[PDB]
Amino acid sequence: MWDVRITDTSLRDGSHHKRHQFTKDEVGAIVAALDAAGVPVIEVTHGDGLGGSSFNYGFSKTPEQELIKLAAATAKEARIAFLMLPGVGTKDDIKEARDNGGSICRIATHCTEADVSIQHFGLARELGLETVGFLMMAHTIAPEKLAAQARIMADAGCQCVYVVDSAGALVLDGVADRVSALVAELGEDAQVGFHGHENLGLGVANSVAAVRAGAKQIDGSCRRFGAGAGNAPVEALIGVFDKIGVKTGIDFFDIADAAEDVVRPAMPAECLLDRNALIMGYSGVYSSFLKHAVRQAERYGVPASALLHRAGQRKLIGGQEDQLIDIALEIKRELDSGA
Amino acid sequence: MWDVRITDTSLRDGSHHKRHQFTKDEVGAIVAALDAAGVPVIEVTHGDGLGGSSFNYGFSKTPEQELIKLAAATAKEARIAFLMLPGVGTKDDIKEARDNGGSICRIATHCTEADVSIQHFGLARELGLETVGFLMMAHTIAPEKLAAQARIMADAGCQCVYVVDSAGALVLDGVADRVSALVAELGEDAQVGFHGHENLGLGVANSVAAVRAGAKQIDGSCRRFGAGAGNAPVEALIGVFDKIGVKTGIDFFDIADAAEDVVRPAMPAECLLDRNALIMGYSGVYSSFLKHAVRQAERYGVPASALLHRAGQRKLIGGQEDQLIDIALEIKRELDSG
Amino acid sequence: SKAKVAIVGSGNISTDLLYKLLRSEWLEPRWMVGIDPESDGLARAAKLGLETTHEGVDWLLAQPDKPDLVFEATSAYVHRDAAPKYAEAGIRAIDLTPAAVGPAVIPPANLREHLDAPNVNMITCGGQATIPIVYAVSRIVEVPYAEIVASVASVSAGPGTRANIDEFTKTTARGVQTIGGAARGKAIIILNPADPPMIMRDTIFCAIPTDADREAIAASIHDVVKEVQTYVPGYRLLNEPQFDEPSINSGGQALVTTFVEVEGAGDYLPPYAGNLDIMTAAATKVGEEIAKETLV
Amino acid sequence: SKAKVAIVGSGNISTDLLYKLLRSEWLEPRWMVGIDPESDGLARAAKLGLETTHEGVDWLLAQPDKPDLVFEATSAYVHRDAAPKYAEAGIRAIDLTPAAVGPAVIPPANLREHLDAPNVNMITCGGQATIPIVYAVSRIVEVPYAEIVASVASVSAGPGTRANIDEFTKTTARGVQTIGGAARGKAIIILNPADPPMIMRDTIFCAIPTDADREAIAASIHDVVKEVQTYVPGYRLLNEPQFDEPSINSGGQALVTTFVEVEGAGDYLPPYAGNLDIMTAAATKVGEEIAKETLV
Ligand SMILES: O=C([O-])C(=O)[O-]
Ligand SMILES: O=C([O-])C(=O)[O-]
Ligand SMILES: [Mn+2]
Ligand SMILES: [Mn+2]
Ligand code: NA
Repeated sequence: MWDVRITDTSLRDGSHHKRHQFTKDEVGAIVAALDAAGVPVIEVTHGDGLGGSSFNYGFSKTPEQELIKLAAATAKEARIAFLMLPGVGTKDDIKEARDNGGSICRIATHCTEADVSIQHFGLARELGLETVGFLMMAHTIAPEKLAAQARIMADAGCQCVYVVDSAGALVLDGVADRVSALVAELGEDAQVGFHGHENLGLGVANSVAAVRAGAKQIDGSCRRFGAGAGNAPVEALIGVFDKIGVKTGIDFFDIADAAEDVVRPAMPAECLLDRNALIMGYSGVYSSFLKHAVRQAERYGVPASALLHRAGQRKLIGGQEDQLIDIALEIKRELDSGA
Repeated sequence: MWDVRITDTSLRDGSHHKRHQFTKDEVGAIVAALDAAGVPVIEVTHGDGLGGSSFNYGFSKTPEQELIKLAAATAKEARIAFLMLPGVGTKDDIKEARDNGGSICRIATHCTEADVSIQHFGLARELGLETVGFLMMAHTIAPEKLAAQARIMADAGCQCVYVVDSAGALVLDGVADRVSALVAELGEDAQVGFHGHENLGLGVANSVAAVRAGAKQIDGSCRRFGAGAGNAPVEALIGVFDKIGVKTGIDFFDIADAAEDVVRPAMPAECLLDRNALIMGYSGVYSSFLKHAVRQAERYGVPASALLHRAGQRKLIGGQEDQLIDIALEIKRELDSG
Repeated sequence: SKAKVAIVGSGNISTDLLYKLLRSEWLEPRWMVGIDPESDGLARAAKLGLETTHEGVDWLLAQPDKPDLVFEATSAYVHRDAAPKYAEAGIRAIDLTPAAVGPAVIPPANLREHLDAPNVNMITCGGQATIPIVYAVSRIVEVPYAEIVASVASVSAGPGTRANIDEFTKTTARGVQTIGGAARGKAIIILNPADPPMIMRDTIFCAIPTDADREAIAASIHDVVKEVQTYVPGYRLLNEPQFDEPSINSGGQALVTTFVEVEGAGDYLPPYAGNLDIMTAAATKVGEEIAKETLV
Repeated sequence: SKAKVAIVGSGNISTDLLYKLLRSEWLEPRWMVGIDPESDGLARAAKLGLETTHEGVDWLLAQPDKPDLVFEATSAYVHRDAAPKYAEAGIRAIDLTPAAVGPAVIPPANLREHLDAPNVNMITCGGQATIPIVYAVSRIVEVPYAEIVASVASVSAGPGTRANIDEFTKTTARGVQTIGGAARGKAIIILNPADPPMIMRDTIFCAIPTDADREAIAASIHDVVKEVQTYVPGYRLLNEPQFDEPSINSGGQALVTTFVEVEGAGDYLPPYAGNLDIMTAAATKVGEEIAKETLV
């Protein structure tokens, strides 16, 4: 069937790049195209998971639950996954997503905070959902520490724990060391996954490193459709996996056509490895901060690059886009005061 | 000092993406910014090297020799490099490039055809030029065969031989094995370089694999400005090399500003990892074929993707853009008869 | 004459509360009630002159000199069992657990309405920190929606909030509506493990009319902040309230955004435990107001 | 009768020329002159009934029976030394080396001008293959610029072409100008290592006026291909001539593009070695016209 199971997150992580403006027509077209190409798991949610639609992360044009529902009615072979963050989404949201056809529940916490998800994994399994756990911002802690947090998720019912390079900050061996540490700790209890960003231009290769280190699930997005400089492009993951003898069950030519003809037109522009993204990757900044930093930069007349650098220095983590406003005002205050 | 010397080929490989339409103003600005950010070598030529301006590869808007001259007068620290391909450019072009202030002569042959460059390396050294050798389409032959060809170049006067992934078709170990084979065969006789394209999204990683295997010279372009999906982005190279302890002498923030504020405005668009580029990488198609295939696809009403797929099947190599027209007509006949 | 109060519970919250109560002009802590004879909390209370016990709430309810007020920081299950016993015994209760058998109270918003309540609940730390801001906006204009984001040091989040993170988000969002006066509420909580531990901060977003009187809103927010400062000195406004026009991000809503930081008093809890400090500061405030209104 | 011709040199080109001379109706090969007594070319020659020698050209000058015509496929060095001797002996010489001591001839273009010459040069394979096309265009319209791209199997490219690749490109471009009639010429050669070896092909780009008579041009191109086919049967058009308007790619020049393929006869050399074949076929054609006109 496959050596590695690919999850496409064009319709979840890509929601960041889309600024959560997806329509039913876009989701339906994309789900169908990916499904037909052989993609076994398609993630659909607000960029910040269930309950993400907000002032803080950006309002959805279309309620995510309707999009999940449409995705589940569209896909013939692919399973629909959805993301939720404890502290943002709730168990009630997970049950609602399940009722709408979602069958894979991906629960994400900051990499040091796995213990807040224990009840969520328990509920998800009781609802008959397959479980995946995300340890976000995984570059911020050492492999052995990450493995202990993975063990917490595993013990709670998690079937696959992901090393998640949220900031696109990991380089090659940094991914391998983390993946291997989780494999060594989890053994037969859970699979290990990797989900990387492209902020240092290493999305595809980091994913290869993860696979060689023992990862059995890999995230990408068609056309890189995702936060920051994007996610690993699935069409390229497939091309590369074909050449290195990693079976995915996805047809390279079909997924390339989907990426080009179906996914791309739904994007407001390409995902760029621009100065802002590079800064995030260099500074360890959570990728979804990108378009919020650009927004605050316009609002307050300060450079987005500066907001992003300072977010790094402040050690902000996933979910803290609100602090970008405080950073903007801090810059305006220092400019007036001359401090 | 540095552990690895970076060559920027925004103004040579990027000429492919620019369709050879660079003006003096653009070259002046880009050279100046890259020089200031600390980039030690800046390559300036037609995308297909000296003598490249033609019907086959596209006419230059500005004569390449005037660009080299301007680049040499502009750069205060960086050295100006230029590309030449035996069978396209000549020894005369090489002398003219040197006269115009070019200091690094990079001589490219198909990876199985090194022996045709022997007298070119000889002349270049005689002219006091530093020499670099490109073995293009390096994914097409085994590392041992590649190393034999590298030896021919070094023995002719080549001071650094590049593994050149012209098609963006190598994957990681594929680069490392090729670089290692060259380092072992070459020893002290010459350095080893890598020049990778982004057609499978592995430009930066392939460059890292090269360095770990012993490469002392790496090519990239700011903003990926290059043939196909582009060259490895220099600004990402520097950020990554910074993390893994490889010294380049280039400031990450400075080169990031240059890519964004100076190089990017000179690009017709971003270099894209689109269907055509991916097909090139998957199929082993010479990157510079990209925009020529698109032009022929439009001229003959056939899909560019099929055109590029067939270029790989015909085993076309660098310089064979004319054959794209023949492929286009072949596809067109099949279409014209259901 | 100071009202004589009992504290049920002997953990961090109870101990911090003990210290605040000793400072009180209106309240006199006299009893600390626990169940673990080993409890460090009970030891501290003894040293300071309080009568302590490890036989639980039954011991307290069998005392000749009944408390005027009881503060409980145990668990929802424990307080829910004790609550009916307080009411029958005629002892006013202030509940710092999630039990919520009585009305939730936020001092600048609805405390006055509930001064006669036999049992009052202190909702959540996020609620105590953010609901006064929501209230300050909604007393000036209609607020169809308000959203609060709490950021707290990981080390200052105990197994309580951790095991029940949903309840925090749901309960706080509910208070934002019912007490804050927003038509719909949302709450988010972020646990940040940065070292040194961060001082708690909170962002409050309120949807407001596009023609809203911004100066009146800003003035109201400043007024509520000064009010909260009378009982939480470390509660501080980080910027002026910020106003924004309808956009894609805001779903076509105009809004006002307020940033607070909540530094703890360092009585017993550390300054970076403003999430816990604000609970005991607010509880003390509610107790003092009840004592002034109904008990003197 | 037939003119008695001598082949000087015993290499690949010489031995292949041997077979074309054998089939000639106007020429009869009688001598192969060599230096290496064990040459595979000399053995083949002698086996076919030719007189052979290893003493070199000096031997050939000393035979009572004078060759009417001598073909030399040695090297530029060797032919230059031998060239005056042929002249002194009154023996017309056809030069397949890069010596070029006499005018370069392309049969459909300028052969008629040089039939009386004591010494003619065969320029290059790319020249023989492409210059007829350039001529076909320039005899109809003004051609300010012509560009040829020769694609050759790597295994077909011997030491001569490889050691002197610049000379191939420079000489071919010059011929494209002087014989083809383009104001300016450019030549490109690509050696492709594909297995099985590719049949040589050539692409010819001619800039033409924007109002050019395209039908006259296409008709002319077809006529010259047929003419070339009379001496190179494997020479063929892959496509109809392609006409294009001014563009960025073409530097604002209109043009006609022509694609040919050149398959060898498979005489001494394999069919993919068309680059070597076209020299010998063309050389034989030149010899036959010289024999007709000036001799018989
Ligand atoms: O999408 C995510 O969850 C991430 O990258 O942290
Ligand atoms: O030299 C080049 O540009 C190549 O072949 O990639
Ligand atoms: Mn992500
Ligand atoms: Mn290149
Ligand atoms: Na977002």
